[PDB]
Amino acid sequence: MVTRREPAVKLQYAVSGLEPLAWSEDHRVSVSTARSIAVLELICDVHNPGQDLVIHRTSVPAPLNSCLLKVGSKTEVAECKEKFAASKDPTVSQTFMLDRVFNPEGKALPPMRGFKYTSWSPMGCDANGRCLLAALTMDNRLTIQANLNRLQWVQLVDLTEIYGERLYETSYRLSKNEAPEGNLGDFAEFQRRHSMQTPVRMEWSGICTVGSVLLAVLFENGNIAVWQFQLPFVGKESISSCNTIESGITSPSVLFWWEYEHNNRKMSGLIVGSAFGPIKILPVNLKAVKGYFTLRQPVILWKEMDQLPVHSIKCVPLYHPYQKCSCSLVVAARGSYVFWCLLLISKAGLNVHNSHVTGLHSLPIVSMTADKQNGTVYTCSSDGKVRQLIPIFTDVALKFEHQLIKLSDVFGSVRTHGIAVSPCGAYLAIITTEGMINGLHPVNKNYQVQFVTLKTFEEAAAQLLESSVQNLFKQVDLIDLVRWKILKDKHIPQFLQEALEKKIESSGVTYFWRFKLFLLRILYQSMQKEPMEEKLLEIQGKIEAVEMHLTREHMKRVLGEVYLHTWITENTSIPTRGLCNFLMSDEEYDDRTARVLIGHISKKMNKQTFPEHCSLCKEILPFTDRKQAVCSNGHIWLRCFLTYQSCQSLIYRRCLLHDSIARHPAPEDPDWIKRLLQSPCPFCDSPVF
Amino acid sequence: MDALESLLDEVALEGLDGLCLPALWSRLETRVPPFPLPLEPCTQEFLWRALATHPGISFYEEPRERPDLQLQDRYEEIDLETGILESRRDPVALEDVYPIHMILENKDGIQGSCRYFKERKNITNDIRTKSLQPRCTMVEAFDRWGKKLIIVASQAMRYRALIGQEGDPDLKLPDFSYCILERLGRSRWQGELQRDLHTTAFKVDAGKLHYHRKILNKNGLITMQSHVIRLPTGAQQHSILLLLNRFHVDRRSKYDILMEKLSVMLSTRTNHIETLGKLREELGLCERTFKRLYQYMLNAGLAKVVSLRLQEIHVMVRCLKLLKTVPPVDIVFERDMLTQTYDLIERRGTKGISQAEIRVAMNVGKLEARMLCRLLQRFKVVKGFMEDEGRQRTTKYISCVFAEESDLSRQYQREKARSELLTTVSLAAVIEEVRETYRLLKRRNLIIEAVTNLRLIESLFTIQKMIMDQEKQEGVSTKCCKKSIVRLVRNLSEEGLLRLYRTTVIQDGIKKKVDLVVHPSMDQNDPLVRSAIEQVRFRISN
Amino acid sequence: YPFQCFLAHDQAVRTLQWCKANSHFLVSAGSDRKIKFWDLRRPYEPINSIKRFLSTELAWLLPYNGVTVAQDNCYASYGLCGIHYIDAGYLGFKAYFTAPRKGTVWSLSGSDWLGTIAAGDISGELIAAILPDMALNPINVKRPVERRFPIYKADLIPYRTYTETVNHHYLLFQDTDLGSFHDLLRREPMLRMQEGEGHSQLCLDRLQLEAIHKVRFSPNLDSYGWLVSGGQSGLVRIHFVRGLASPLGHRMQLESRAHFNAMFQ
DNA sequence: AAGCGACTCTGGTGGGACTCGAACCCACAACCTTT
DNA sequence: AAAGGTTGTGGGTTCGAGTCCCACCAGAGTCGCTT
Ligand SMILES: [Zn+2]
Ligand SMILES: [Zn+2]
Repeated sequence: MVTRREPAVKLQYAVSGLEPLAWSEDHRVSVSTARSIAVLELICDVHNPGQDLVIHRTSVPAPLNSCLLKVGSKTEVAECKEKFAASKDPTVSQTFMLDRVFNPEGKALPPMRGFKYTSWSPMGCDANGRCLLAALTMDNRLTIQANLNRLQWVQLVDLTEIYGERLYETSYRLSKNEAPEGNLGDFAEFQRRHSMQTPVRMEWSGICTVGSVLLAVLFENGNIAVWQFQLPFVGKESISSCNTIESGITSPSVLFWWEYEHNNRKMSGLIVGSAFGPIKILPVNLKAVKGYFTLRQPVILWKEMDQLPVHSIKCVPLYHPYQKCSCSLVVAARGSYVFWCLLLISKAGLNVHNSHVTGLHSLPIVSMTADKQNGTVYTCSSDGKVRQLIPIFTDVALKFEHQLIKLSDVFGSVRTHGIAVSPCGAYLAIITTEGMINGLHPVNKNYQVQFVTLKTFEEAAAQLLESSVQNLFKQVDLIDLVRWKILKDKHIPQFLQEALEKKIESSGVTYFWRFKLFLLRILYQSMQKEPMEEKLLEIQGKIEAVEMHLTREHMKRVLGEVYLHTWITENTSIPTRGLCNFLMSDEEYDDRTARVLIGHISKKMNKQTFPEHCSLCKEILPFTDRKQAVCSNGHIWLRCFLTYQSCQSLIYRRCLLHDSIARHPAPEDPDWIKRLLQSPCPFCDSPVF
Repeated sequence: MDALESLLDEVALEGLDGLCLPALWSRLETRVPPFPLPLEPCTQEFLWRALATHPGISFYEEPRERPDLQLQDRYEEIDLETGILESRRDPVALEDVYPIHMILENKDGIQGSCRYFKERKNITNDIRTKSLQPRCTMVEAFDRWGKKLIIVASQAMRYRALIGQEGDPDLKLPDFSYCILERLGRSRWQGELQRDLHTTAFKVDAGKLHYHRKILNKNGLITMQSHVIRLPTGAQQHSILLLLNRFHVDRRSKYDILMEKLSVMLSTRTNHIETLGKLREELGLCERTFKRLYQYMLNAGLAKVVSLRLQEIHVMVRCLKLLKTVPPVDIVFERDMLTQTYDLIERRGTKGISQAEIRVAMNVGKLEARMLCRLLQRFKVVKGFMEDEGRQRTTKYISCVFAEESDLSRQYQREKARSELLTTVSLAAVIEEVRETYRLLKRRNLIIEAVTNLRLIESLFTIQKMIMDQEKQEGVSTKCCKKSIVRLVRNLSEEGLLRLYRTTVIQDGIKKKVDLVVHPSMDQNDPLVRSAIEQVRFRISN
Repeated sequence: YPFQCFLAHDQAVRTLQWCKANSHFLVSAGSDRKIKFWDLRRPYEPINSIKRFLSTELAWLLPYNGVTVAQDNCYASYGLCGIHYIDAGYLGFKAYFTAPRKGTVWSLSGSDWLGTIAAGDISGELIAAILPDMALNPINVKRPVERRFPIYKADLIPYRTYTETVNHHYLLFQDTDLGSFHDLLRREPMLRMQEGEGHSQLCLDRLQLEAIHKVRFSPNLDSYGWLVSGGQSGLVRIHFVRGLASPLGHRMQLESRAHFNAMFQ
């Protein structure tokens, strides 16, 4: 099952920071590196025959200016820094001069502007339908990044800048009665004012219901700042609150969100793990949203303080077959071991079980990933071992069974600096480096990202047919396995065709028509893009037929909403009569529901024309055809594939696959089409941006 | 690709030198795949607004009006014999629109060629507001500035246009290597020939262009092909074709398409044999073309020369038959690296070891092995002998325990002494007078012997042939180049150990280069060189 | 089994020193010829990596923020090989060239009590050197040679393997008068050392029987002025650097004796 | 005067980039080369 | 008699070597001000 996928991705700069590889729900892979964040965007390319992974590459630049954590007045801090560095005590003086938090830049110190950590938001956080990237530098600049156009990442906000000012405005006191304004000239208070705002790691919540998302930032002193962002996130404008909770955990290493549901009651908390070993779930006692609620009291998952640093945390929702109820499985990397804890609400409240699955590695675990759909864990160490670790349900709680996957057999002797798993578990991505060659060191070090197939084509095909999520973009990594097979064998495997026809016959929801359209477009590319010409014409005819079907279903739904809201007698933003004419144009499709709907509409429609005009002419556009409109002067305007209005604006939206086009919403548009314009592309479910 | 993006892409496929407005329309009209719009005057205003409203596009006035573009189409794409020839058919090499003037060491990191980069002025804020609203129509802009209006895409857009979506933006290139890539980009589907880049674009040594092209091959930004130039001589020249990956198309060749037909013919003929005449007649080919195809098929190893009697095909008839070191050192804890490297070199002993072979044996970087060799030479514990093998004058290193007794030493010392003898024996139609290693001294000595024993020698070929046989008797696998000899003969000329005399003689309507070499004791007026000229002219006579 | 491990070097990590003044910090050097300073709270990136020549041992003297480094000579420029003090980076001083050495310095030891450093060479010479107060910029140290002296040099005197060397040579140990450093730069051991530095050529046709492999100052306040060293000969030699022992050391030894004798009886 | 801490002034080497010298290769015309 | 494999040519390709030259280094010198 595990075999390499063809393109290795070369990295220009050293891999950098904590747990440096991640794979977003949006199929963008980020590697945090000394001079950038490289982002690898996986495209199920339907326009080319190449069997490789089509990886579009972008990067976030490293900052040009080093970040100073604000601890006082610009002069007050300067005299303090002189005092400590000049101190004749070896301890005070060397503690100041060695710790890079106090010294983010210097005369002979390398600048720490590369990236410490990165976290991907859920989808829908961006101004487009996409996810945001939270990025942390090693000089503690925490920033939120988005790729609004395709080409260039822009910083939306710097959260360290805001939080520094908000601490300064409260004299670094969280409760104003609780502490003095301690003198900055005391090294303990000086260190504290740095420690209280040095971010360790951060994680996004799920989407809270108007949408909202939280971001929890963990600080070295055990404070956590819970940011609340309004969605879509557009900058400082969307920051609805910041609230700091004092965890009290000493030397906190890692953070993750716990979110859980039982009896449709929502609950949530923050799980936090110390570098000194223990793991605890905090109740998030403060939040503004009304639909969620929070855990009542902290629960201790591991108490031992054995100083095995909790390097990573992941958790997955599960349904336990024998307890016959939903439960949450937590897995945490602790040194070379995996700690696991299963959390199960019952009539007793929380029932909790835990263990260490042991003997996995002879070196500490350098990265960990959870297969969200199964709880399959992967774990990795710099000796190049990767171990697949399968949760098996037990009459109470779990057992874990595990196996090594031989990267030696696919890449040879290799070092692995990180792993990530695709959102459906289709691929494992690995940061490979030159390994020890028969006990010799490699002379030259070159980081790469490499991919291996975790699933067979037959399992990817089956899981797409039985897909509960029923959106192709949620499953680009599975349809890429299907794509690879079709391009490799230049035919659609018969069992997939037969099963898909059975689904289209027995269910026929537009997801299966979208899946058919994908297979046929990849088939067309496979056969070199006159029996071959006859076959090309045949399957292109089939593509056009199913492409036409998906169009009718969308047009029917649009008119099936024009009929429901107040009649737009001015015909303001939809070519209603043109669409009615287009639907009535043939008797070939018998669907009475459309034919009566256009009856009711055409009864209600105004006798005034309200035609669409070509802006270069102020002459009518007839609405002859799906894709584009033309006028007597010969201008050609594309039509918005969501609303069929002509995209005459100098900027308009394009699908991720460029298979489809959409208009930008305007203030003249009613709310209901401003919502309609947020639909994914009707042909490929990709963001239309 | 979308029409609006195809506009901005075309603006970004010119380099930092950018476009004039009439050049832009010419680029859109010549685009492949075809530009979707009819490009009417109203459309040109719409596209002009699409430029002005785009924040990455920027506009300049240059000090002088730019020339308009030629018809760029490089290739013939026709033949009168079977098939067609897509060899380069040369347009007039008019004054280049985009002469190379590299923007070196730029502090903002923007790169490319622009002859006016320091001299042109920004007029963005004249053409648009800072709110990106267009201030001028296209007709107003072209009326006000004409060809002096220059459109340039941002560096981020320009570099993207060179690497495509799969390319990595983090990759910095040297300015010279970027300007090669940029020079490819503006050529679109018809890449520049490497010959032409060094000859007339960059005006550099072919070694310089190759060297700077290496990084583009290493990162894989460009694709390499052999390509064919049909000269007005009627003869046709080999040269490399460089295509930026976006624009790669596998170019065919007349001999390639015709050899496929012969390969198909012979492979479908169940004997895999046919006579040359029928192989010609089935393709209508002349013998002059076909004999290339025959010898290509032979040199490709696909077929074998065969002859059969006509009664065997059913008089002997010509036919074609188709048919198709040093061990690694374990570093010890207990000795320094200089000691351990010397221990290696003593183990090799009389044969020595090279710096590159030390590096692989010691598992060290290139700069690290270099310092090991430098120090051991300076300590006088190891001695370095040059050795020519392959294309490379390497050094082999031998410890002073063995260095004197080494074959490299003994052979070098013999040829040094032999050279000292051969030098010290020196005496105290229109001719023109021209301006260490063991094998190099052997070649020098052999020439000095020849001019000592034969005070004239009639051509550089005669020098080469004896040298080639002499080295072949020694068993040398490499074959001595003409340029190596003529550069060697130049060295002896500057040492004054010979004269080389060159001219072209003319006879019976044909011309011959003479390239006489003579002992320094005679000048071009000597009856011997005159006799040589006459006897060359005799044998050149009809 | 360990609680923490991290990949400090891309090649064998030959030497560690752990910071005394604050044990959150550690330094390591490896045969990638980098010196890397670490913050053990934050092991993912070093505080400072300085690429240098290949190094054999490090010493971190308590009062000074930087580290003094002993080099293997195989990559140093001829005449610039030796021993360097290197600031960890905040003060930003250039490396201070405390002593030129021709051979590789195999081993190094900093006396915290003396603030001096001692170093053993394949030349078979043991030197000591006094560092300046490295809170102050070393570039003002206009003549560092006044701050170093030899302890001894071993010479082979005629008389690739041990028996063939031992049968035909003996070790002449030449010892300095460490009783005082008067007229130091005119005394023959300094001239002998100064004619060694820069000009002398390393010998590779022998076992290196004279080479010194370890050097250690006493960490104890009692005997603080004593040094031990040993090498390829398997001889081990002890020296008292009488000139650096001092009344404050006696003053402190007696007061510490009194306090100790009061605490334990 | 004798002394000090910047501020220079002077010979020497390496780091990466790059000139260098060589063989190797095209395709043609010359014709030596063969039944 | 009656003709083709065999070869030399002008120019481009290319391959790994040693070379370049600037910045940096270690030492010695200068001298405004102090002691
Ligand atoms: Zn029109
Ligand atoms: Zn689409």
